Amino acid sequence: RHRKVLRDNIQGITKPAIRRLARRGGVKRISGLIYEETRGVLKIFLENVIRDAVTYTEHARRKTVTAMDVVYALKRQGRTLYGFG
Amino acid sequence: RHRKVLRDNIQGITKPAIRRLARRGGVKRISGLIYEETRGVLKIFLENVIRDAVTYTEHARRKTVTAMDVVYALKRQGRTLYGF
Amino acid sequence: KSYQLKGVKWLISLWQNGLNGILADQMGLGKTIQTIGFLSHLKGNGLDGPYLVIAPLSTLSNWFNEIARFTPSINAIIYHGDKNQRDELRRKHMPKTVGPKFPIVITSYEVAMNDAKRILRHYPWKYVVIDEGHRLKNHKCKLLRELKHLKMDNKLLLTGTPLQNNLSELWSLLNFILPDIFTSHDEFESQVVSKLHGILRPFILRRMKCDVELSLPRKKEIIMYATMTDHQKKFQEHLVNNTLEAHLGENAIRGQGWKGKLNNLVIQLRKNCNHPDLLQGQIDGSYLYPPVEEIVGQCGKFRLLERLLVRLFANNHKVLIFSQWTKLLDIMDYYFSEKGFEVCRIDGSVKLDERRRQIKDFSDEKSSCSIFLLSTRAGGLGINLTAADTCILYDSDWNPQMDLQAMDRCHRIGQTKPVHVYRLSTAQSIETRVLKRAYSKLKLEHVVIGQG
Amino acid sequence: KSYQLKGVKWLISLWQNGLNGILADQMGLGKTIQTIGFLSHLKGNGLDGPYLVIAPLSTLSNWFNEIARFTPSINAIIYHGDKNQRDELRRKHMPKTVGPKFPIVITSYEVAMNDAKRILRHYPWKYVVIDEGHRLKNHKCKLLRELKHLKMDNKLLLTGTPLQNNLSELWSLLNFILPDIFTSHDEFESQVVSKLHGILRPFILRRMKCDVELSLPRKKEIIMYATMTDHQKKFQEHLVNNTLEAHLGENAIRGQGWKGKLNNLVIQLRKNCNHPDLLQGQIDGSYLYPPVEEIVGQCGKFRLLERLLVRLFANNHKVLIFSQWTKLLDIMDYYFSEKGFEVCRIDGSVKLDERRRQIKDFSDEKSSCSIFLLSTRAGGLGINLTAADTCILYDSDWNPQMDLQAMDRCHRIGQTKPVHVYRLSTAQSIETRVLKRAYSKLKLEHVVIGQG
Amino acid sequence: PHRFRPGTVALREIRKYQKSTELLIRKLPFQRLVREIAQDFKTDLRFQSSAVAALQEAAEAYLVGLFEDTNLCAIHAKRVTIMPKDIQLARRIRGERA
Amino acid sequence: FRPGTVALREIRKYQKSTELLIRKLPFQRLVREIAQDFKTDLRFQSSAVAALQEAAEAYLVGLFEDTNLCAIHAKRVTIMPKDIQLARRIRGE
Amino acid sequence: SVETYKIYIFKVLKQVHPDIGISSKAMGIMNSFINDIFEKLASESSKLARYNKKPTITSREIQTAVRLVLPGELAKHAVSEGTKAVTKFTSS
Amino acid sequence: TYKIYIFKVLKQVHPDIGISSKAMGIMNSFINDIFEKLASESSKLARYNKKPTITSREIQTAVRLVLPGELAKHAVSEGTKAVTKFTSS
Amino acid sequence: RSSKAGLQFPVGRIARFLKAGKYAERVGAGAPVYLAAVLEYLAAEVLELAGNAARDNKKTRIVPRHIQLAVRNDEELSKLLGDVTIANGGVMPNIHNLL
Amino acid sequence: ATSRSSKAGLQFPVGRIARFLKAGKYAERVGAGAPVYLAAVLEYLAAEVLELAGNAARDNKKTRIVPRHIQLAVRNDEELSKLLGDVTIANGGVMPNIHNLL
DNA sequence: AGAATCCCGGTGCCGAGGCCGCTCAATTGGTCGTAGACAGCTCTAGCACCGCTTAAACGCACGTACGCGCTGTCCCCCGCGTTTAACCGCCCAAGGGGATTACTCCCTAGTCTCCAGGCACGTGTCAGATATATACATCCGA
DNA sequence: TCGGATGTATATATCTGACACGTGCCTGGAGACTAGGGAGTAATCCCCTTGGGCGGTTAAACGCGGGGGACAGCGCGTACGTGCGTTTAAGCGGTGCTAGAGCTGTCTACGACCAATTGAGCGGCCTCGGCACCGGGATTCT
Ligand SMILES: Nc1ncnc2c1ncn2[C@@H]1O[C@H](COP(=O)(O)OP(=O)(O)O)[C@@H](O)[C@H]1O
Ligand SMILES: Nc1ncnc2c1ncn2[C@@H]1O[C@H](COP(=O)(O)OP(=O)(O)O)[C@@H](O)[C@H]1O
Ligand code: BEF
Ligand code: BEF
Repeated sequence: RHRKVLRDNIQGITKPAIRRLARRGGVKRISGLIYEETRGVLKIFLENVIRDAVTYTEHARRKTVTAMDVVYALKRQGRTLYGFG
Repeated sequence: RHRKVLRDNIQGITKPAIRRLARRGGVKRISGLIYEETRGVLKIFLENVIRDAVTYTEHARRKTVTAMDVVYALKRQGRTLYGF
Repeated sequence: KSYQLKGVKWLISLWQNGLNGILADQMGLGKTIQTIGFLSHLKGNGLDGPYLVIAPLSTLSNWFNEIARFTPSINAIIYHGDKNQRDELRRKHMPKTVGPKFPIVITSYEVAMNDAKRILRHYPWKYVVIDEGHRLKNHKCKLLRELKHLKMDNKLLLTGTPLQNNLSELWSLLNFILPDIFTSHDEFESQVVSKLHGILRPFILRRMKCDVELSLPRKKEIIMYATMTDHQKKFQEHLVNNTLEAHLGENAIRGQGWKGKLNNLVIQLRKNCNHPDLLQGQIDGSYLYPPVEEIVGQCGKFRLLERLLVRLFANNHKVLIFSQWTKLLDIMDYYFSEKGFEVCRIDGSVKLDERRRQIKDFSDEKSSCSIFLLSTRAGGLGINLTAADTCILYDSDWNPQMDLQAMDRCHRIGQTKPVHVYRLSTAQSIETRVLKRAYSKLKLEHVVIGQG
Repeated sequence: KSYQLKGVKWLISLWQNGLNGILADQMGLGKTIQTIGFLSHLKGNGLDGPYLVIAPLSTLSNWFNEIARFTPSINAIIYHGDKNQRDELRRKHMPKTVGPKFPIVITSYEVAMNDAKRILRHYPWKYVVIDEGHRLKNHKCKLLRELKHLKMDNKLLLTGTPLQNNLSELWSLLNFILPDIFTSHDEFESQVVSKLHGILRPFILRRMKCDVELSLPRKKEIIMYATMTDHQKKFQEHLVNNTLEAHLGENAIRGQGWKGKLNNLVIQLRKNCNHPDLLQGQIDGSYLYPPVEEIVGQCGKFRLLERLLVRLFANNHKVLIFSQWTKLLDIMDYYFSEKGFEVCRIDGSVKLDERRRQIKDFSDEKSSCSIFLLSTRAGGLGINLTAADTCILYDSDWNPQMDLQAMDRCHRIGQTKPVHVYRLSTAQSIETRVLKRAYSKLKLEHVVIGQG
Repeated sequence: PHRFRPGTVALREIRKYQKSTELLIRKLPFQRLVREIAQDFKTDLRFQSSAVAALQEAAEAYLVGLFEDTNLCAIHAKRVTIMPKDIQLARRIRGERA
Repeated sequence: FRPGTVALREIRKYQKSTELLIRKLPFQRLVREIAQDFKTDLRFQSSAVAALQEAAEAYLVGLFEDTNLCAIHAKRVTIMPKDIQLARRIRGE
Repeated sequence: SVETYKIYIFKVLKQVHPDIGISSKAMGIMNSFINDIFEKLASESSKLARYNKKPTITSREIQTAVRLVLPGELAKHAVSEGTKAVTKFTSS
Repeated sequence: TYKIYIFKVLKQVHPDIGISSKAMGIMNSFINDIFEKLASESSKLARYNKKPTITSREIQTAVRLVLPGELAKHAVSEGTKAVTKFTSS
Repeated sequence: RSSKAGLQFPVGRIARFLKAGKYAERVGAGAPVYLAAVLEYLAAEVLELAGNAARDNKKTRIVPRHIQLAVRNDEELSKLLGDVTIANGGVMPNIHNLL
Repeated sequence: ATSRSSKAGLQFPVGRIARFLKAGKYAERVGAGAPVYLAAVLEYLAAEVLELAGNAARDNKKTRIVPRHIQLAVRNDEELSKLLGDVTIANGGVMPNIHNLL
């Protein structure tokens, strides 16, 4: 009866955006089952990085995940990022 | 005419040894071009490690490569070695 | 219309000294008439020139309508929309050649802001007229930056509430309407009250609702509290403490472990004090609207609305309802539509031409769509509803001047029947905190009125 | 044979007191022709019980041959090889039942060491006889550990040079031949010379080459130096300074950047002083052997060998050549084979039965294979060459007693023609350093002889 | 009607997206995603607006790197189409979870 | 026996054991020649050459067992030098 | 002259499996594992104290070194046990 | 930040090329990353030998361990040239 | 000292190691206690798994093979010891798509 | 009061490098040649990357270095691509690479 | 058939476990600078809802070309047996080399005193962006 | 093989908002002395890596069937690419409101330093049994 009914935020990563990412990766054809596989392998990456970032935040006794918490979490897992301090 | 004719040390790693390694890897059939490919990736890996293990030895003024230089050289490359 | 003749006497004067002015005429007094009167006064004395009018979407329509009914023949054209605006741009009239066919340019704040480039090219505009001055009350708003690119040799500002929040909105306007007395130094007003009245007598021109016409019947703004019911108290404590997302999570049909909406507890307590269904329907993420259709009676403020409305159908005089959000108006509509009442509604989600015809139908006296839902900023500015007679403000806050502009919507020249206003509220609650804040803001407003 | 009759008088005595002995009889006489005499003295009546003989591969053959020629019928069997040794093990005779057919067990130091298990089972051995005592001169050698697992109720040791290096080899032997002399405390000898002669008179039994019978005319050991030629000097300096691997690397046909063989120089400068080809052959692959065949004359020591040999063909008496390595004997063979001389050679690389027949042919007087290459440890122990008359030691070091055992190879009962020895060497060189070290070792040896 | 043959509009897209440097996902859904993910470890959190930018730009450089080697697995298998098999092979001989 | 049946005997036999699969002396000779081009006149401890062999054999066994996932992905049973290159391409070497 | 963790690992093993023993190679493996983990946790604690501006390594940043270095279900137990000891150390 | 010094080096190799505000941020991050890699490798080198001083031999070994071959070969020569000019001159 | 804490590891030696390696300037009092507890915990969880793998093979003494198998079965330890090679430690048996 | 950099003939701040080496206490003592050596190495690497980036900017017919040019220079060269093997330059992009029909 | 294999009696022996005499480490008690935690004040961003544009996502229809299966050919890899030569080897030897301890110096600590840098903030001057225009180059289908 | 639909590639401009000095101090440089010791450069004993050998004995190398697996070709049909006409929804402006990050001021507790103990652990004595380790026979196998 009326109301709104929201949508899984992971569904907010739309099919066109995944196709754009694959095109930048060099891909020519996509199977129709790639999208639900990519949606699942993005969530794991984000869970790992965010779990480290929030630990760094709570150590500082802060309530705001900042931009080094993320850069430190990334450098710790082999992923060095330039351009954010 | 009747003298000592030597061979590239690279060959001392024989085809049966490579097949034993592949069998422990789970491989069932092996092409005949594998042996010269394995024998070339092994040398690359090994001379990446010896080059650092000898650098760790030159710093200490030693002339003997110890089992600890090799462990440090391996840890520098992401692989850890327990038990020496 | 005498006042409006003193309204055209003072904008012909402003035209003379070469000055710019803030027509702060009382809201609900016919400011718009006067505007087209000044615009005919000049239209035919060699004042042909590029002329530009900017206003809110809702009013643009009313303005065209008024032109079609007061002035016999003023070349005019509504430049609304995008891409379809490109054709009428030239089927308007010559590019810059201004003749007796050059049509009055009527635009909106979005259009004006988004594509000023098009209008930037036009000649020094004889008179740019901005309907709602409150839009420019911030000195860093992007509209203001884009509004300076226009080459304007004269400016004019229409409003009914010049200051609402504080004095800095007066400061930002001045610099705009009149760069001459800008004083970008915090201003020197801060005895002094008289000194301010020396600067402001020259331009500001305000009237009043009492004016002279006894025609205007008086209105009554009265606050009728309600008693927060048990269930709302349970919801409120489970928030004052915590574990509401979980006690209610006991159900949580959707969005399991629904995000603790523990932000600005105040708000998440105002939403409760509006109707608990709001906080319920997200945690549970269910699809069906109130199941019994009567639990709506669990909301105390809802029950006081219902009884008020049954007593106001005893006479049938048409009502007006206002709200801050649009989820709550939706609940209301659901409730009444189940009983069967015919309702009309114009929030910001509805389209422009769609909402214009709804009024044209609501304005139809024969039709019995008495109820009229209407969100504040949605359509609380620029709409005549002489048909209605009573305004109910379910909830409004943070700026008292926001509410007034709505009350007048019903109460404006032509409203014969005396008007009431029913600001509902809940006693001893977060609502009273806001009410007191609003009173504080008014306190400032009355110190401003003493200034007047 | 009188001495050999006093040799059997003293091992019948040892058998009596229940003692163990070191037959250090002079090398080049008796020993073998004495051992089988004691073994018939007991094989008569006393039988053999379980009787075990261990010896170097080369001698095992000579021993079988001697048995076949001195003793009329001694059940005997050579347990040589592996897997083929399993059949003869039983086609030998009953397992443990010792009868007049139980055959003498002749094994080698490898066989004895590798499969002692098989022989471990046999009864307390009446007499284990170890031909070359020098093999056990180390008290941590694995053979000694495996030799104790045997249940031995009597022991015997044959040798001709009891001590060579120092006194600790005397210490390790004693404990073995006679554990009654455990004395595992550095020994108490360290006037004292007489005190040592009290302990050692009871067992050790040494005779001399002069003995009584003229037989072998006195030999002459003479050192004839050579002058290092220019090219060798060039090689030596580039070795002593450096960049030899590169100056010679100027060619380096194979093994580019050949590993700097800069191992203390000692391991190399001797190789130079032997023949520079050894170095050249490795730095540059040079599949072809010095094609000029007169670049061998660049070696001074080679040229002194050549002239010596031309003067010794003037008489034709057969020569003997010794060396430390086998690459150098190979160069020599190449050189002479180009001229056409027929050569026979027995190094450690050649097989056992193969080398036994070569001797049987060299021993053939009619055949004109006069030259005989022979490496020290290769076949400098246990071989009769009464046919030859002259021994040339190209090079030998680190242990002087190593060389002597070779000289006697040619000089042994039955050698009628007087023997010379030509220890070649290079004057003012690394060779003289070694020569002096050897003299030092002998100095010790002569202090040992005074002891005698 | 004038149509293009299948796979010619895909090759001009590869050239288009391999010259630009822009950020190829919508910004609001990504923020809602990361807030939903972080809503487990700690509740009632705040995100500095430059941190979600760092996250987005760290997350797309990862997917672009994964796609350009799930496309080496497809060419090894005599294809031009990528299926989930290629992603799983690539992630398993990288050790990403093995 | 038929082609392919005593191979699986070898996969089973060699995955139970723990002992070294390369002969010791040739491997020692190799590691000595490929250090002559960093430092001349160098000596090794005996435990330094046992540690190099343990790491090298582990490396080769680990590379062979994902070289085998690539061959199966391409619907084969025979490993080819094309598979080793795909495996090393993605691991980063 | 050479200090290791042999005694303590042996005592822990007797506490876990009262009858199983351990050879020397496995004992070396276990010694190396403990050294590796100690180095990891200590270095992370030092670096994490350096990110903030503090010259002191307390216990509450052995917490977060553990939460960064150990995975999932392993850390949630270890952390707990750590707190246990510290309480019993101080309210003793 | 190192920006001043970075700019100087640019005006030595390309006297007519400038740099965007973001590219200088990249260069700053790169210098700060390399410095910390080298300084930590030197710390480990000193601790493995039980020495309490980081001389210019720890830096040389850290460069040989951290930089790739041809790059390290030239970095070493630059640094030794600098130290020679420092002490001698 | 480290009997008041119920630990089996040496807190004093841990503190000596922490202050020797110069990881910081000052070391608190709860730091060696915390670090010594979280080491005996990990030792106790590896040893239990190794002993279980010993029991299946009908053995009474753990060997390197047992540590290898215990580490490669469990998910957490295999994730922690993901790049370690246990000397003389064989491999986890497995065969793919064939007899 | 001549600075250390002028004595060493460098453009990087030897003194500021020495302070950065002290702070953080990588160890207890720091020699006098360590910061000179470290600053010389840092200047060398900076000049290497900046030269390649300037060439890449001229190749694209520009006169101002942007992140794209740093990305191009780093990922074209061999040793630099080994060193910066797993780093993400932001607002750069991957280089052109089409393989096979794909 | 002719071939594959576990379990159960028979085998040693040397490495794991105990004992130990000990000496240098870790405990208790003291002293004391300086870090902690707190407390408070300032006030700068996260966020939170609503209203418009327009660009992007979404659905849909066709059509085709790429994936997948089936069949045939041939070649190369595997299993087995004989013969050669090499690693795991017993021994030999010298110089090496590697962790020890020695007075001696000079070379890093500090405590301070001022000239010098740098970083932040306040201004212009663009130059590479972007949009309109114009050719010059390429897919495509027949 | 032409002729056409567009697609990128060159050339006109404006237009920002960024790039480009400028300044003014304050905190960090450098300079000068003094102290302690941390290296540095010796002198000695050794355990220890480095040549020959030398056997020798499985393992390596070589060769020969012969099948079973790789690879090419061919057909079918299904799922994905291209283009077009709606529909959201992100993506912008405007409107508020504390919350929480940052710095400073103040005292109490806590950790480094240092003396005097003493019982922990480490290196080196022995001793026995749980590893292995051998034949020798019942059972699967393809
Ligand atoms: N001078 C007038 N002549 C005729 N009708 C008038 C006049 N002034 C006001 N009205 C009536 O009263 C209504 C309200 O006045 P309006 O101009 O709409 O007010 P506002 O000032 O709020 O725009 C008009 O729409 C019209 O119907
Ligand atoms: N008693 C003897 N009777 C006969 N010939 C003998 C006798 N003693 C020695 N010979 C001869 O001299 C040779 C050398 O003696 P032999 O026993 O071989 O010496 P060795 O003691 O070195 O073994 C014998 O092979 C033999 O030909
Ligand atoms: F135009 Be009015 F203010 F309604
Ligand atoms: F048998 Be003898 F010593 F030659």
